[PDB]
Amino acid sequence: PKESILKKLEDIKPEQVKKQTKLFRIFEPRQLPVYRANGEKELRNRWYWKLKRDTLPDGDYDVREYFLNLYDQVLTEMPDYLLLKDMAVENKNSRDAGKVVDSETAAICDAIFQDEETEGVVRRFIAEMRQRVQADRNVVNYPSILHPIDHAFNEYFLQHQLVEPLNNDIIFNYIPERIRNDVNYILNMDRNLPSTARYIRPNLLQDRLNLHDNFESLWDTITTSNYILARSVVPDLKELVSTEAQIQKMSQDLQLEALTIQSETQFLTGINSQAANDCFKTLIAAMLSQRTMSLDFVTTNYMSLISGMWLLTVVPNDMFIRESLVACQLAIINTIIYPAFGMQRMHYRNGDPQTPFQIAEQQIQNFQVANWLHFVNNNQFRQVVIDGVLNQVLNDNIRNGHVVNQLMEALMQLSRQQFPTMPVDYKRSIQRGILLLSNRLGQLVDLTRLLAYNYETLMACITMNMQHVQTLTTEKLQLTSVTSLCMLIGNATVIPSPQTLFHYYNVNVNFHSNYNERINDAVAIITAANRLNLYQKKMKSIVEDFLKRLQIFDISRVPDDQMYRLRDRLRLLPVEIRRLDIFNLILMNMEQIERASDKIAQGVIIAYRDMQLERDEMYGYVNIARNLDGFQQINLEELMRTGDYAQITNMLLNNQPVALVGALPFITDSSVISLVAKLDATVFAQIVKLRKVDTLKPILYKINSDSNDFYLVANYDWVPTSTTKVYKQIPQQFDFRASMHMLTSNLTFTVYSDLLAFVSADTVEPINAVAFDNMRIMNEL
Amino acid sequence: SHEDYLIARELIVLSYSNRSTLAKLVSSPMSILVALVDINGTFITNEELELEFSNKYVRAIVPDQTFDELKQM
Repeated sequence: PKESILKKLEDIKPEQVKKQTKLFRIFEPRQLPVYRANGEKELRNRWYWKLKRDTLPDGDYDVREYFLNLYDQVLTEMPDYLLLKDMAVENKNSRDAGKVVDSETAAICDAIFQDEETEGVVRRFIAEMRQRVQADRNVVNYPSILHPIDHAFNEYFLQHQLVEPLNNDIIFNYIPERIRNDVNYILNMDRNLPSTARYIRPNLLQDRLNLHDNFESLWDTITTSNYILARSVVPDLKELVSTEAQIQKMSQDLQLEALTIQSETQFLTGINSQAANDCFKTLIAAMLSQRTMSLDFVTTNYMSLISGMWLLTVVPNDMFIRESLVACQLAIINTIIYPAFGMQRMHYRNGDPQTPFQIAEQQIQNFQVANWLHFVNNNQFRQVVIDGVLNQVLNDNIRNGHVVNQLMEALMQLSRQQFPTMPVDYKRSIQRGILLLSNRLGQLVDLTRLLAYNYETLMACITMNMQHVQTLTTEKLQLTSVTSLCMLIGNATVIPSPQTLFHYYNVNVNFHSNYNERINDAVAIITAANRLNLYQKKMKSIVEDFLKRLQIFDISRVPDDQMYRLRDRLRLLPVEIRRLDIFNLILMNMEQIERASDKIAQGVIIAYRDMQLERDEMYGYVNIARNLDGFQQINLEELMRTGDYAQITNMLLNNQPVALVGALPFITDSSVISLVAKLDATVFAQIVKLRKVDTLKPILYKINSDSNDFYLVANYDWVPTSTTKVYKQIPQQFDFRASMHMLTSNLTFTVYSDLLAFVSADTVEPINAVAFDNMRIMNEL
Repeated sequence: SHEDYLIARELIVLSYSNRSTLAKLVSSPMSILVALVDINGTFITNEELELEFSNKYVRAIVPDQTFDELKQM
């Protein structure tokens, strides 16, 4: 439950560095025939660009879904670096025994070298294409054969690959400035790293979402996670004073009945260790995570009320929750302070805007206590940005502990008073209770300095900005765990080891990097869905993925409303450069991909006019059209949202020219007898009876000598005329030379993921351990 | 329980003959197993029964040859 959360955090592996083995390709060459004009067939054939994996659906919405999925695929392939030599291969026909980048490039080059029907120029070009190196720069240049879109993607992955030269200085600069400038730590390393090396930098950009603005259920989990993580790095109090050698001193100071030890006259309750460490840990982890902590005490126990002073001084009051410290301040005022000057008990109100210390600061007239209470009331954090991260810092008087001297001033005054309204036993009890703290004065000073030092030291190892906001759930703090700490402490300094610091810092780095990376993912898909007009898409499962990849939440019990608000915030975030460019390489070429794919067609023209067929050459004569100009067009996805087959039905019954637009299948018919019979005009009657338009499959009239009735064309002097052309483009022709490119890359670098393993770190002997003021801590005796 | 039955049936039938090399055997791997369990939460000592728990996490950096030892065992 608790241990599980830290198991989840510390099992966040970093982002695994990517490196591709092949090249992104969508297209491939393919031999088709070539049909000379008049239709008949050459002995020679020819290469054309075709698509790998024709899988485009029917309908435009489904095609835009296809391109979103392709965008996701390309992102998943989107690498972080690459070395082209690792994919390079030989060329079996190169003059110089050279190489080429990809295996498929070589397959192409070795199939075109063999064909009868290739010029000698291309074979020469293949013999002369090879690798090159220039080692002074550690650069290599390999050949490649690539469709222009493929070259665009590959070249982008080249020019925009995320690495940074690694050296021995960046290792230091990766550490916070505070640790390097803290004299209590000594650092070194046993290796020099070359300039051949590399390293990837995390994305540590602060919260783009403001989850501290009305996502309290999520912020509770985040803050709890950081609290429990911080508990795992606060040091244990290795050495104290014994728990029985103290209580006898306390008892003789109090002059108690024998064998009251097992009754624990309320001064002596919960003095043990296992609470002092608990308080020491809780306070620091709460201030680090900025998690509110509530107080469960008792009023019979006056030592708890006395030790609450040290707490309410060293710790801000806006850090607690209101009713708890209201109760505690009220108690202190009513039974330590106002009875010491003959004041009335008090008259406090439950829903009162002011806290008891405020309304007491002005009533009583004593300098010491008044100014102490002034400090308490106006104690608060100081925001300050350091090393990029916001930080909540203490006063610089709490740190070099002198607040405790104001406290002692107040307490000594209260010792010096009399309690006229009240009996002698009461005064005696209180004054002994505060002498037990007076006698621990120097240790209190040392404790304050030690907490402040460890707090700032661990603050140094924080990446996400640390906001001061109250929370739903709190953390209990029994004041017996304060009294213990204030009473079980001495001559025992504890400095967090550097390894704990590095661990905590890398943990926070990895969480922050994961957070930013997944944000960028979700923002990319949301923006892409909105720019591809995907309107039926309910944007929830994406946010479920976003929260699942953040390994601390429970999506099983988070509603849809938080998800949609989170989506509304994610809409307004800029996409990073990589993803945006990869998407804009698709918006400008998704159509050119969609003009290909001989499984769909971009429309069908219906013009009751005996129109001519086109002299293409991968086909012969076809009923093809490539502009869609003239005739008025009707989009079918509109027709399939709002079924209104009134317009189209009117137009079909009246034989009116029209065009129909949308990804349509088609079926080829290489029968000339299907041309003069005019079967393509027979297809649109099912649109008037069963008003659906899904089983709509126009005809393509590819005619050639391979058609078994072609002889008519070559005997009768008739150009194939026809009706109801199809809106479709032709394949492109494969130019080997123009398809060739040279891909650059770096030669033989080495990528180092972890960055502090090369750092060895040590602490000075904690007796001679020092704080910000160049003045020893744990020195009072 | 079932595993209790397995253990008991597997010792009662073998303790009828082996009487010198049995408890030494099954009790030996344990010394290694303790060196394989990651800490998530700890207890501490100060003075003869004092405790002060720690939420400290600690992994288990076990070498490879002790696995071979355990396998031989």
